[PDB]
Amino acid sequence: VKFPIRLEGLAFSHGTFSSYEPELFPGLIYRMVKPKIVLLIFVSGKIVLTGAKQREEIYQAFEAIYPVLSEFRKMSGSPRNLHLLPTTDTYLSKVSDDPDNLEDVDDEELNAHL
DNA sequence: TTTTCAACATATATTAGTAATACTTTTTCTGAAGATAAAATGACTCCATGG
Repeated sequence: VKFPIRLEGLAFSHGTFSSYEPELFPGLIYRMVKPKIVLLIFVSGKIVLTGAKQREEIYQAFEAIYPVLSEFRKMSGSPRNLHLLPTTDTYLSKVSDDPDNLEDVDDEELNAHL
């Protein structure tokens, strides 16, 4: 997010959905059930997000929680559209789903990988 | 020489999927004086044979 984040009050507020342990690991652990993703948090605002099977769920959680990020700040802005890029199944379809299509997608380098 | 850097690296935590092994647990599951008595003491007697 390119701005600092105060975690000590973050979990102290959201620790129902969050956890913060100074000893083990520097940042904060966040638990979101809706959708179900764990959000790994730091001081600088660099946020690592996983525990998701779906690309859309990422921007879902990141989106919904970003107002919590703007909530806790010390002294971008516009989400634009919630979903911009094509869905996941589009890029899954960009590759042949048929189990028997291989030699067509064979890189020809695997012919050299023997 | 010493100090600051740096730097290298490596855990550290998440979320998975396995799969397999090893490893701890847990949960069965058994292998003070004067009555009261108990017994040893002893006499009594039934009852044995024999001259």
